[PDB]
Amino acid sequence: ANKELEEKNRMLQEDPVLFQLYKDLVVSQVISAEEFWANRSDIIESIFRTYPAVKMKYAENVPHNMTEKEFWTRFFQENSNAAIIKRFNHHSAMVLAAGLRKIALNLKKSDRYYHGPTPITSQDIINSFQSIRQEMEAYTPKLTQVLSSSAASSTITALSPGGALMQGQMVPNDIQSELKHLYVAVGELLRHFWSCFPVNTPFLEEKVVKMKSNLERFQVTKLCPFQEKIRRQYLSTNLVSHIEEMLQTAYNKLHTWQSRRLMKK
Amino acid sequence: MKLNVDGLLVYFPYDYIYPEQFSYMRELKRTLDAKGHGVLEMPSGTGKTVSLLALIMAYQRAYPLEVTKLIYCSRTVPEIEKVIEELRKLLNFYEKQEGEKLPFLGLAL
Amino acid sequence: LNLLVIVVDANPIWWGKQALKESQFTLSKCIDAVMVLGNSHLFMNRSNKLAVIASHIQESRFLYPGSKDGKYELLTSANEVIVEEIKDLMTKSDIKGQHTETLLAGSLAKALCYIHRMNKEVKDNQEMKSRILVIKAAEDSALQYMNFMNVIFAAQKQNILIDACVLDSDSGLLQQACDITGGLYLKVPQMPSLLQYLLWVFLPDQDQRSQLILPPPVHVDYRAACFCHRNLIEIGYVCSVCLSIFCNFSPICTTCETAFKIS
Amino acid sequence: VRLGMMRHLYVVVDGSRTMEDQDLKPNRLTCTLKLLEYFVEEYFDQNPISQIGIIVTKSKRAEKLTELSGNPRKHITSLKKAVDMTCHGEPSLYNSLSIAMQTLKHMPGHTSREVLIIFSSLTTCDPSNIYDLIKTLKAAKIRVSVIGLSAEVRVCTVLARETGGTYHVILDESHYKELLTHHVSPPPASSSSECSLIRMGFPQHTIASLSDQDAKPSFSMAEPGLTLGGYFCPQCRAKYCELPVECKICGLTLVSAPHLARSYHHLFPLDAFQEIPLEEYNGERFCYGCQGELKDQHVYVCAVCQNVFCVDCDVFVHDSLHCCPGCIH
Amino acid sequence: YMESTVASWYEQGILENIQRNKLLFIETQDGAETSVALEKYQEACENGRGAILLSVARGKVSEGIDFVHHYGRAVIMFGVPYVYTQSRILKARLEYLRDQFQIRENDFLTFDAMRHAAQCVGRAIRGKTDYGLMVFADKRFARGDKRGKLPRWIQEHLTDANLNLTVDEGVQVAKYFLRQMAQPF
Ligand SMILES: [Zn+2]
Ligand SMILES: [Zn+2]
Ligand SMILES: [Zn+2]
Ligand SMILES: [Zn+2]
Ligand SMILES: [Zn+2]
Repeated sequence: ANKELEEKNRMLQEDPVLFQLYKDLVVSQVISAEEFWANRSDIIESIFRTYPAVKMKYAENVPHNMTEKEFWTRFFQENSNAAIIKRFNHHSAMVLAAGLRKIALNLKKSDRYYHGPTPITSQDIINSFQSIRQEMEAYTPKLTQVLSSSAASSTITALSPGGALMQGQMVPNDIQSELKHLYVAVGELLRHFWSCFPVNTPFLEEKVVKMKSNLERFQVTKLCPFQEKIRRQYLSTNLVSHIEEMLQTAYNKLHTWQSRRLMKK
Repeated sequence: MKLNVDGLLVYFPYDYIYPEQFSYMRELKRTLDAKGHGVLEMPSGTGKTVSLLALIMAYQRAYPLEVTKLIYCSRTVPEIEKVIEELRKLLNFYEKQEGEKLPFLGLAL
Repeated sequence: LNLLVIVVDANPIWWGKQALKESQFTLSKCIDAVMVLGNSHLFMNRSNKLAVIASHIQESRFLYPGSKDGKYELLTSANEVIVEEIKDLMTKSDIKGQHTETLLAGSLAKALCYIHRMNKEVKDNQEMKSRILVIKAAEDSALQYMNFMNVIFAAQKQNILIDACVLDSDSGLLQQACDITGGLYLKVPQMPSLLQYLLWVFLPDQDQRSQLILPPPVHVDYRAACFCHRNLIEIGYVCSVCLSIFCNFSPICTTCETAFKIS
Repeated sequence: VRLGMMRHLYVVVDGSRTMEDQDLKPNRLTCTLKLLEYFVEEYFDQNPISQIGIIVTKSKRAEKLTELSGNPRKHITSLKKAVDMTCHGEPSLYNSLSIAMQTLKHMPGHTSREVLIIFSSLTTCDPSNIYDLIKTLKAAKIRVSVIGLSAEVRVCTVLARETGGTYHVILDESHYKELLTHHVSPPPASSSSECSLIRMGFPQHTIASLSDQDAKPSFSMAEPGLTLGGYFCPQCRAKYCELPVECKICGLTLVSAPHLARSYHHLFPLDAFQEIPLEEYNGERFCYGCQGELKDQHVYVCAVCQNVFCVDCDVFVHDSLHCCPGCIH
Repeated sequence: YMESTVASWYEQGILENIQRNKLLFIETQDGAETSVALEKYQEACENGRGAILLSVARGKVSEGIDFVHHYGRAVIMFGVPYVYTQSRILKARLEYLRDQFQIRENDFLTFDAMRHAAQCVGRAIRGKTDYGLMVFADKRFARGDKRGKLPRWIQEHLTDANLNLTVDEGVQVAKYFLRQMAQPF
C-alpha cells in the first residue's frame, strides 16, 4: 500500500513548515527524499456502540430506496410495564459491557554542597581588632565628614554616561524571515545528525546510519554557503556569522570523533 | 488482648473494643449467669460475632458443665461462612496464646 | 509603603585592617553613610520604615528594631540607638582564630524573616514593597554558598529585592544573588564618595527604579565545576540523588554510593 | 530516603460536564484551572530541572494541551486559554493514561515519570479495560497518583495503590490547595525506582565581545527579533532565550548552577523544631528569629543551635526558607 | 409501586437525567435476572460509573445481600415498607395477635414496617467503620412512633435538626457529611 504517498498527500498543504523544509532539502538536490521519512453524529455513534440489534438492523437495512429521515423515525418506535424495566436493565448492561470491551539514603561527604561549584598573620587580627575597637570613640561626624562637594561632583561626573561605572539596530526586516527559515532547516537536519551522535553505538548497523548522516552533513553544508553568498553580496553590513559556528562545530565534532574512532581501532 | 470482664477473664483477637462491646459482653455474661433465655441487639453486622464467640468460649472454659455446647444459627449459608471464618481466626488466636491444641471442636452443617 | 533593611558587613578583621592602614575611609564613616541613607529613606515618607543589621564573624545583630539640636525626634532616636548599639557590638567581641570570614547568609535570613513578620503584622490595606540594601565589605566564605543560595531563592519567592553594594571586592556569589532577584549591583570604587552612590542608585525604590536611568547590570558568570579540583566545567554528570556536578563519568559517584547499573 | 530530583509530571485534567457543577464557590473547572496555574508555577519554582505536561480529556477523547516543556509561562497561557473550554463530554481514563504512556515511554529511565489525574466525574467510559493498562503502567514504572473530586472511585483507588501513587478526595478548596502543594514536592524513590547518571550542560550568558565586534546575531530557538546577546549551548551552539531548557538538537538538558542549587534543600530537609508553649527559662523577650517580643505562649528550638523562634519564624523557616537562620552560624 | 414510579419517571425526563448522571439497574422477581443485575452492579460500583439499584424491601435480594464500604454507600428508602392490606393471610396473622397477646393491629403493622425498614437500611454499617448515609424519603418516618420503634443506634444519631429536611437541604447536608467522612481519621 502507498501509505507513504497518502501521508505525503495529507501533509502536502495542511502543514506549511514541514513541507517547506522537506521540499527545501530537495530544491537544490541535496539528497534523496527517502531518508527524510525513513528516519522520522454523536447520537448515531452512541446508538451504534449501544444497541447490537440496531447495528445488525443498519447492516441489513443499509440505505436502499429509503431515506435517513425515515430511518431516524424508525428509532423511537402489565406486559408493557415490565418491558420498560427489562429495557432499562438490558440497556444499562449493554452500556457497561461496551465500556468493558476487552531506600534510605546515606552520604559520606556533605561539605561539598556547603562549598559548591563556586570557586575561591595571627597578630594581624589582634592589631585590627584593637584598632577598630579604638576607632569609634567619636560618633556623629555627619556635619562635614561624611561627604564633600568635590567628591560628590566627581561621583556625578562618573555616573554621567561618559563617566565610570556607567557605560551608557532593527534596520533590516525582510532578511529576518529568510534567516529564520534557514535556521529552521539547519535545526531540522542537525536533529537527525545529532540524534545518535553523543551515544557511542559500537554496532555495525547502528554506525552505518551515523556514517550516512555524516556524509549528509557534507552534502547539506555544500549548499548552505551558496545561499550565504547570495545574502552577503547586498550591503556587507550586519554580518551573519552565528550560522557558520554551528556548521564548523559540527565539522569539528565529526572529524574529532572520526580520529577518535581510528585511534580506538 | 485479654479483657478482665466482671465475670472472668476473656481473650479477644483484635486490639481494641468499643464501649458498646464492653456493654454487650457484660449483659451477655449476666444472661448466661442467670441461665435464662433473653434477647439483645447490637448494631454492627460484624464484630458482634467475634465478641459473642469469645465470650461464649471463655464462659465454656470457666464453667464447662454449665454449657454443653454452642448452637449459633445464621440466616444463610453464605453468611454463616463468614461466621466460621471469624471462629477460625479466634481459635487460631487462642491456640497461639495457649501454645498447644485444646479439645475444642467447631463445625457448620 | 517600603520597608528597607540595611545589611552592613562590619567585619572587624577587614575594617581594623583599614584602621591599621590609616586609610581615609573608616568604619565610622561607613556607619555614618548608612545612617544618612536610612534617615533619607524614612525622610521620603511617613509610611516608609527601615531596619539595620550588622554582620560579625560570630553572629549578626540588629541595630534598629527631645529636639536638643532642633531635630526630628524619630530620626534622633534612630541616630542614638544605632550609634550606641554599633559601638557596644564593636567594643565587645570574643576572639576566635579558627573562624574569621564574615557571615552574611545568617544576617540575610534574619532580614528575610523580619520582613515576613512585618508583612504579617502590617494591615492588609497598605501593600509593602520590602528591600534589602546589602553592603558587603569583605571576601565571602566558600562554605556559605549553600545556605546563601537557599536564602536568595526564598527572597525570590517572597518578592524582596537584594540590592548589593559591594566595595573593595567583587563577590561573585553576591552578584549572582542579586541577579536572581533582580536587585541592582553597584561596585563603588570611590569609598569616600559612597553616600552619593546610595542617594542615586540604591535610594530610589522599585516603584521608580524602572522609570530611571541607573548603571547597567554587570555580566554574571554562572560557572559550574566538578566536586574534585574546583574548576570551570561546561558539561556536568549529575545523578538522580546527589544532584552534584562532577568531573567525568564514573562507575559510582562518591557522594551517592548508589548501585549504578552500566549500559 | 532516596528522592527523585528529576521528574516528568503529567497533570491530567478532565473536561467532564460534572466539572460544570459549581460545588466550589466559583465554577469547579475554573477553580481547578486557577489553582493549577499556581501549582504549575510553584512546581517549576521548586523543581527547575523537572518538566510538566497537561492532557485535557473530554468527550471520551484525550488531547495534549501542552507537550513537555521547561517554560512555566507557556503552560500558564495554556491554562488561561483552557479556562474558556466548553466542558462537555465524558472522560476516558484509558485514553488519557494511554496518551501519557505513549509520551512517557521513550523518556529516560533515570527520571521519575509521574501522573496526577485530577478526577472530577466518577464515571470512566473507555474503549478497553483499564485493569490491563494497569499492568503496563506497573511494567513501565509510571507513578500515578489520582486526586478525586467528590467521589472515592474504586478503580482509581486500585490504580493508585497498585501503581504506587496516592489517592485522595477533596474535603474543600483549602484542602485542595494543601493536596496540590504536597504533590509539588518530589516523591520518595521506592525499590522499583532506579537512579542513573544524566548528562548535563551548563551554558554561560554571553554578549557582544567588544563594541559589537565579531558579534553573534541570532533571533531565538523556540516573532523573535535579533538578539545582541543571550545564552548558548556547548554543543548546539544555538542561541537560547531563557534557561533551563532541553536542547532542540543535542537532547541534553541545559541548566545553570542556581537552578540545580534550588533543589538541595530537598536533600537537606529541616528537622521539625519541638514546640514548647511555656517560656522554659527563656528570658529573652525578643524572638531571636525576628527580634520581636513573643506575644504568644509558643517557642521553637533546634537540637543543635538551641535558639528561640516564634510561631511566624518557625512556620516561615519550615515552609519557604528551608533552613534555620541562627543555626546556620 | 416500583414499576409505576419507574414508568412515570420514564415518561418524564427525570429518568434520562438519572441515567446520564449514573448507571441505573432494576430488580425483578426472577432470581436469574436479579443475580445478573447485582453482579453488574458490583462491577459498576468498583468502576467510576456508579450504579443506582432499585429493589423491593420484601425482595429476597434485600435480605440476602450485604452492603459494605463502597457498596450501597447511600441507602435510599422510598416510602414506608407496608404489605398490601388485602392479603388475607396477614388478616388471620394480625387479628389473632390482637385477640391473643393483646397487640393492636396498627401497632403490629407499624412494627412490621419499621423492622423491615431497619433490616433493609442497616446494611451500610456492616463493619470496618465504613461511612455511609441512610436517607428515608417519607414524612411518615418523621412521626414519633416510627422514630421510637426505630432501632436505638440509628435513632440516637438522628436529631430533630435534620429530622424533616427538605430535598435540597438533605442534599446539601449529605454533601457536607460526605466531605467530612472523606478525610482520614
Ligand atoms: Zn574533576
Ligand atoms: Zn549520587
Ligand atoms: Zn545542545
Ligand atoms: Zn520570631
Ligand atoms: Zn537552629
